[PDB]
Amino acid sequence: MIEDPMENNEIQSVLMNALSLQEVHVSGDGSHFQVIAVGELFDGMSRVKKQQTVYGPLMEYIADNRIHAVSIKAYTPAEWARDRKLNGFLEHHHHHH
Repeated sequence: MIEDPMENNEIQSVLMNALSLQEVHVSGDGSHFQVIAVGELFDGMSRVKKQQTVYGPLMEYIADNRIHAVSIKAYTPAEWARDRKLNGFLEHHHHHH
């Protein structure tokens, strides 16, 4: 009484092992997928200090995952929509010096 294929469990296990929070979001398109960790713990941390301490653990796995583009960012639940509604996840690469 259970059947439904859907990977992304790898990045989920690595995301959780790296640093949980509450929820997970393995979004993407086809090649590059963004893994946003929902929760609150990292609700104030620096994007750098975050992605950093977040990459520290999932540094190797990704290093190899390089083959693709598995992004990661520990944010809130509303931070997502807002993020996706922003110009960073819905209009990244804007204005360059």
